[PDB]
Amino acid sequence: WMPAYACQRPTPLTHHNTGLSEALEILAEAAGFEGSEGRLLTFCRAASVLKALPSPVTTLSQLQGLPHFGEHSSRVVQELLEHGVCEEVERVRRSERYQTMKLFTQIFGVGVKTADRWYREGLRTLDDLREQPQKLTQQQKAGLQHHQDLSTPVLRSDVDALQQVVEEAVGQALPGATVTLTGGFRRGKLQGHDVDFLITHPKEGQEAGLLPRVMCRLQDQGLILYHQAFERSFCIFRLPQPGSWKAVRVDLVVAPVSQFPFALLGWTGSDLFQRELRRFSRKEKGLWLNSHGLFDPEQKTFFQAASEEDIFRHLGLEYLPPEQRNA
DNA sequence: CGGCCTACG
DNA sequence: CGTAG
DNA sequence: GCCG
Ligand SMILES: [Mn+2]
Ligand SMILES: [Mn+2]
Ligand SMILES: [Mn+2]
Ligand SMILES: [Mn+2]
Ligand SMILES: [Mn+2]
Ligand SMILES: [Mn+2]
Ligand SMILES: [Mn+2]
Ligand SMILES: [Mn+2]
Ligand SMILES: [Mn+2]
Repeated sequence: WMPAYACQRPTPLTHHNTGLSEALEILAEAAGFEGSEGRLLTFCRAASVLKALPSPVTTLSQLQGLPHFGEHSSRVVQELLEHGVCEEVERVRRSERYQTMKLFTQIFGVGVKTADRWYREGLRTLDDLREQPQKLTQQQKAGLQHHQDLSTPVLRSDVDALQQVVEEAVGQALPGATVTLTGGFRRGKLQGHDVDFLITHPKEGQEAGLLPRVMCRLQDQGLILYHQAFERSFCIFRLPQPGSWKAVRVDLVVAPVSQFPFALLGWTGSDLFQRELRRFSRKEKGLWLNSHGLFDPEQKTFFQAASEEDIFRHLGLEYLPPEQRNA
């Protein structure tokens, strides 16, 4: 019944098994902190299966036959159903290691390997890092400086204001260029950790050199707190608010129009949906997918797509709109 | 046994 | 390494 | 951790 790849099934934003999926996602995050991407992926995939089910799981029997449920994930669910808590999950939650790794990796510019080195050196708080600025890259310094604002959910009103100023700068940089909201907001999320935008021009090649021109125009309007030929810019914007301002993470991506459906698909996510789609493409169809194209390595040709629908069709998949890609 | 997405900055 | 979805 |  339930397909094994997340790209083969609809996953809505609101689902019926949050308690169970949240517990499995804690274990997935902890697996990542200990350097096991494989265990992280299994726990994420198991959590995602539960998000696609039509009803609450109330009895362990309802897991039988589900993909990515084996002995470990099933026992977590059984303990949650039988007792309301999973001892392993609670032990991870309360551990100093998990809490500190979560704190550090949430900083823009810090991943697991950096966080783990700092943990091993005895560092535990954001003030600990601030007291040792020479150990920070420029990106990390920006992430730490703006950490409180970046921990505030981004709202739709923020998205709408940012889209206007990005459209203004893009139109000043290149007439006819377009701006498309991507990321979680395109999947219907009401909040986010950032705003993602994809920029193109209908005439192939006209977008060459665009992103530096857009960045210069935003900087001159005082809108940029942090950035840095390029085609992806992971920015922090100074977003005006009533009487003040707040820092907001914004990702700006430029693609030629030939690549636009592939970039739109990749940048709309979810992260797990796209990893699963790329895995499906290669392992089941023999085709190589990324945000630039879909390559047949035996004919040595790229699939020409005019839409996301075209890509799903070439992969033999039922089309899913963005709001059903919340894997 | 090994794979686990696949790029850019 | 970091970033992205 | 699960699976091809
Ligand atoms: Mn439902
Ligand atoms: Mn186990
Ligand atoms: Mn028990
Ligand atoms: Mn980080
Ligand atoms: Mn986003
Ligand atoms: Mn490129
Ligand atoms: Mn093995
Ligand atoms: Mn993301
Ligand atoms: Mn293992």
